[PDB]
Amino acid sequence: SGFRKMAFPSGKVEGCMVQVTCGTTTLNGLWLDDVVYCPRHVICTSEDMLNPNYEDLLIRKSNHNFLVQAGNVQLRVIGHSMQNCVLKLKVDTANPKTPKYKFVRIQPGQTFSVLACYNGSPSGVYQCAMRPNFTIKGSFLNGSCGSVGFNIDYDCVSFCYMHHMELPTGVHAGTDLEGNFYGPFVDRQTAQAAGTDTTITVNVLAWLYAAVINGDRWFLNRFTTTLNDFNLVAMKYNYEPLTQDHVDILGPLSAQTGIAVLDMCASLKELLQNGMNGRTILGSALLEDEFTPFDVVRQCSGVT
Amino acid sequence: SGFRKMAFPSGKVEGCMVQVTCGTTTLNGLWLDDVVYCPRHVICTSEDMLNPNYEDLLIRKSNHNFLVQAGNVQLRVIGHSMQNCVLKLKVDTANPKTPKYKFVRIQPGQTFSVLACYNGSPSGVYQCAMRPNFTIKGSFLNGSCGSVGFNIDYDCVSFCYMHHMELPTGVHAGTDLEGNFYGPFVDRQTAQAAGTDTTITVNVLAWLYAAVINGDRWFLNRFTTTLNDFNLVAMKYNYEPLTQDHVDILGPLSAQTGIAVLDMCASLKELLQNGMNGRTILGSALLEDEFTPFDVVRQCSGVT
Ligand SMILES: *C(=N)c1ncccn1
Ligand SMILES: *C(=N)c1ncccn1
Repeated sequence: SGFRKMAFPSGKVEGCMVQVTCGTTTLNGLWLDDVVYCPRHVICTSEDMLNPNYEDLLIRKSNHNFLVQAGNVQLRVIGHSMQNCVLKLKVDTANPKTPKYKFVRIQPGQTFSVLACYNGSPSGVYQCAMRPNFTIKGSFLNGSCGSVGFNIDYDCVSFCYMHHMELPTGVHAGTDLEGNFYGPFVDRQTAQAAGTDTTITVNVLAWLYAAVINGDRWFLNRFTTTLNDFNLVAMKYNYEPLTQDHVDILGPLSAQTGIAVLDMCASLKELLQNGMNGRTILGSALLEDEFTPFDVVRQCSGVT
Repeated sequence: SGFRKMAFPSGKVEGCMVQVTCGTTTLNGLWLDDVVYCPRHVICTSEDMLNPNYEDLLIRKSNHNFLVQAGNVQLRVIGHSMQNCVLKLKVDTANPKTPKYKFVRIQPGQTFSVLACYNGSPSGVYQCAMRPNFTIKGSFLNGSCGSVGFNIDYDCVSFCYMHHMELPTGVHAGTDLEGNFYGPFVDRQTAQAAGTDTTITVNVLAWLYAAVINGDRWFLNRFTTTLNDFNLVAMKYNYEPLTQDHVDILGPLSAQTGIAVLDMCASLKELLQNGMNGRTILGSALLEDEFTPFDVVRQCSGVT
């Protein structure tokens, strides 16, 4: 028993982190096979970031200008190319620690683990979610760009995020491993404001099921609701609309606990309207939305 | 910017996890050099756990009864011994992935990362703290015994915890790597109730400094207090007493933010008396106590 904000074991990803330097800028790269992936803003000076023309800046760069170091040994760069907002540095050596991997573009509400790195070295691992406004709330200092987000399915790492920037509000923006930003963000130092950070309703419901499984049951009420009634309340509280797809995804948790999804919605509806009254659920005084229904099943069953 | 409950990168520890089976019981072991460490209750049937005599049960066990598997390859057990509540299984092969390591016994209030494992395989990593009542609030299912807690200092892993049991209240108890339980707990299936789970005051203060560094400043007030006045309030709210040692440890955070430790105590005093009023600090609606002052400095500086 017990329910924690758990990250995937990071070992498989640690074996892929390298340092990339271009001029005076050092950030992280991801070395998979004979390619090193990193944010293209590694070629920019802090000044260039104001209005960069990446194609033009890249013309002034040669393979020998990209310094790639894996541990304390230098990798030889034999090619370079830009794919959207990432640079792909072809090296002459395949990473011997390359795990089975995929590049996936996640949807909002999906969670992933981040291996925060500096100078190609791992500093920590934590669990995040792609917010509905396509930002993430991470922990990233200067030098952390190129740190990656991922999920693991037994032995295959699905990379879903690469860190590129912090908005003026302290929230984070980045790309998938094809270099496409999540959301409308651009790799430029300009006014970029995030939209409404709504709550991921299906994740809150999953976490309420995790609470019931783990013995925290005070919030269970005698009520039920409908998808339409619940959604009127969800709109009022800046919660994402709940769809029949979300109800179907919660089916296994509903089956395990014997609590119908709409009854759990009615419990959540009362928590939104009445508040927590100074009580906690799974050691939290707010409704947690960074556990997907899959994460709740995974953690409650001990998937390795 | 951003502040997350961050665990250490788990790779160095993943390379040490093995599966240990005795009879019908399978749990995890930690393989360092040519020794595999595991909870001694691996020799018990669920029935034996009611009132086990470990020395007597161990007489009926031979080296060949302890099945140790690292990945999918079997290790040969050439010796076994009991040290307090852990078994040390001498194997004929040194773990080639043994990192630099130490065995440390932590004090309450100290944090560590847990690599939850099942069948010798890592499932997830999360951050914990040794509670003042010597329990931990983990996420452990059946089969997770032998999972370990650790801290990393650059390349040296300091192992501080090995999971042994869950109390009837869903909280966890375990030992250091010398087999000595934290707190008064015993490896027996009997009535073991935990004491008061007080709040780790010095960690809350560290987290308030982390909040100021990261821009969450609404709780800063115009007041100050004394150690004695603050402690009267701390006692009332089941917070641990703050000592001059804790004030000294918070010195670097006080210096960085320009907020005197006693002024931060006065802010915390008002938060305890007035509550949060529906507001949050670092995305939390409660006062977080599982970040030490060292963790706040580490995360705010990007130690790798
Ligand atoms: C990412 N490494 C980064 N560091 C400093 C400024 C901007 N981005
Ligand atoms: C630890 N692995 C454990 N599993 C089942 C019951 C008790 N302890």
